[PDB]
Amino acid sequence: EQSLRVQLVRLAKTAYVDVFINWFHIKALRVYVESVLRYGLPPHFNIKIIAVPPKNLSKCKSELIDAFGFLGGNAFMKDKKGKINKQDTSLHQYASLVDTEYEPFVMYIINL
Amino acid sequence: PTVQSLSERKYSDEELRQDISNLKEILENEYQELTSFDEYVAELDSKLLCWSPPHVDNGFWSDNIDEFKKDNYKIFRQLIELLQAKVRNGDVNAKQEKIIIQVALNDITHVVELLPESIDVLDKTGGKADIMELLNHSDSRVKYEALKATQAIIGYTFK
Amino acid sequence: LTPNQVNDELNKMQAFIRKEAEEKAKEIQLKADQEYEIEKTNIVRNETNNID
Amino acid sequence: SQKNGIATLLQAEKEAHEIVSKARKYRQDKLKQAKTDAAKEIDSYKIQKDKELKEF
Amino acid sequence: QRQVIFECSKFIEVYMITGSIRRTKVDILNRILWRLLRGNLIFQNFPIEVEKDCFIIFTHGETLLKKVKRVIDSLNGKIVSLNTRSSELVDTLNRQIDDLQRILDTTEQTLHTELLVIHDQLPVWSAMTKREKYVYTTLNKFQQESQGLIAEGWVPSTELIHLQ
Amino acid sequence: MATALYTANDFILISLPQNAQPVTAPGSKTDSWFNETLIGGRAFVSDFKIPEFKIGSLDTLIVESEELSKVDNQIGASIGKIIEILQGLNETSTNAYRTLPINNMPVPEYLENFQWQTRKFKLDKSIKDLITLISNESSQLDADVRATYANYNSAKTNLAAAERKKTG
Repeated sequence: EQSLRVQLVRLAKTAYVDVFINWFHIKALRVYVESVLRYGLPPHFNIKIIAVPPKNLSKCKSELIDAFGFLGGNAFMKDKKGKINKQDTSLHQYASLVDTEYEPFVMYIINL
Repeated sequence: PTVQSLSERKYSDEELRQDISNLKEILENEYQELTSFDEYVAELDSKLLCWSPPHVDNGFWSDNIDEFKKDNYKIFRQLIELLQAKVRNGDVNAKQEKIIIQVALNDITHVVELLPESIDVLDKTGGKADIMELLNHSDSRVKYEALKATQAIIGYTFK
Repeated sequence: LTPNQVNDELNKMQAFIRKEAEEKAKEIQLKADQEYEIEKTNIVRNETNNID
Repeated sequence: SQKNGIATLLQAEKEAHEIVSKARKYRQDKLKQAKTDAAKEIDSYKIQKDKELKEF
Repeated sequence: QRQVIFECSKFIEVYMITGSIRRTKVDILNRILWRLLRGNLIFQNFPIEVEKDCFIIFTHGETLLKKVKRVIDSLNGKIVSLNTRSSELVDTLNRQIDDLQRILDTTEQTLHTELLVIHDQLPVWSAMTKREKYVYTTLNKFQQESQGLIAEGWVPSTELIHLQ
Repeated sequence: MATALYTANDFILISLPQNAQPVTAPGSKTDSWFNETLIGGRAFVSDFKIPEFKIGSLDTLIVESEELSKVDNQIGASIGKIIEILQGLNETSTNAYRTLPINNMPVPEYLENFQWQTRKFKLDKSIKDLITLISNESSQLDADVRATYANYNSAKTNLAAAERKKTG
């Protein structure tokens, strides 16, 4: 048990950092891939990662949705503060799997 | 048909029953047990056509389709040619010519419903138009057969 | 949406179709230059053996 | 501008196909060229092998 | 199929898929295609006037075009690809609508000819069977002992001499 | 959040055209808007522009998005398991194992120099295989931590059982 215990705490810790870098890889690549696929020209994108001080995430997301959402579509920008999530039948769906409402502009939210 | 009906409604005396059963067997056996290809070729050639027990069966056609091919279903094509000929020459609704039409039309439905390639043959020969006229040509059995002849064609063109 | 919005997306459509095809077409012609040299060396080595 | 736009989109798709086909046309030609540009190296070796024979 | 051409030439006159669908499945097809293609579509619908509906998709791109069709053909949507003209298929399709409507007018005339000899005869054919089945149901209630049926049952005493 | 951060912050990753503009308060440069306007100027904005990837076709692009989505949940899952195993062991800190600075370097700061990290991932490679490598790595790590814990839980049962045999 003792031998397993040292090995396990160390392994989890090393694993942690690695799994974290890989997660951030996927998200960065997933925003680039999405951006080219929906927008098209211009080839290069202006990408930023904005750190929100704690518990102001909602109000932040709303100020972005209202600012940039217009590019996606005139009717496709609705006011939302907090992640709206739908999963009821095929009349309401929200996910990258299937959707019938989403973010009008390309946005992923990262929380630890 | 008369014998078959009788078989259900038998008469008390045994001997009567024996005669009903023995006669029933010869008539039925005799027609089916002759080759399918033989019967079809024999009727079309002589130009005298009539429905018969194995001449109206689905199976008769199923076996005989492949055999027809010699110059793109040449025998079937001759039949469509016969249906076409009868209507134009000598008019229609003359006793002889009217018997043939109903039979010719029964034969063509089964073949068409069976193979989708038959659709080209109606169009090339020009049988497809002749059928549309036959709906309009008098007598209940004639318009009945024409409607069946048309519905089989339609199904493969447009589903 | 509005016809205008749907036309901005239309313009995007023919943009995509064209760009992935130029990208495809560069790879397609680059395999064709590797293939020219290689086929040319292979014809020659075979033949000099016959002449030998 | 609805059917004027569709026709541009339509043209866009032909231009894309032509771009792809052009690269395929290149390879086809390059296959004939490989035989052409190999035919010149071969017949220069053939007359050299005869030269050193005419010596023997 | 005529209406989804009439309502999709009009949409162009005002990578796309045109077809028919039942009206109760339009919203679920919209939601499934929106969850499959993340955005990336312009989905319309125009009611064909069972009730049905048309749809235009505009699958902006590739590599899912054979997968949108597995959504449409699963819930019984019939795509109508034209690829030639919206005025040349309409003639070849109206040359079949009337040609098949005349076969309707032939076979339904034959149907109403056949029903004339039957509608005035069904009270005889029905009333034969309603009492013939009633005869055999009662003949099942008898004995069949020694090549002769034994009918045991009740009769009032006033009607004994009437039976005898 | 207020306990699932202790030196981190929460992040929104967005991408816009370099032609995007805000309509919250017009006339402003996108870069200026993020700093000045977005929640009272408290917003810490960092660069995250990653270079091009090869892209083979239009069809294949679609298939890429599918992979990115599933794997990303799978990796999120895998972090959920690892953190659950540390708590289980009774490793809890006020600044680790429930936040954990990436490599003992604050989290906002790590993202600021995350400009496509290279650990065996190359910016001139094909996109598809890289997606697979990242997902393979994590999966193997996930099996390792899980497998070792299983043996830990089993081993504890032998000690417990045995303690009653020696006195109980």
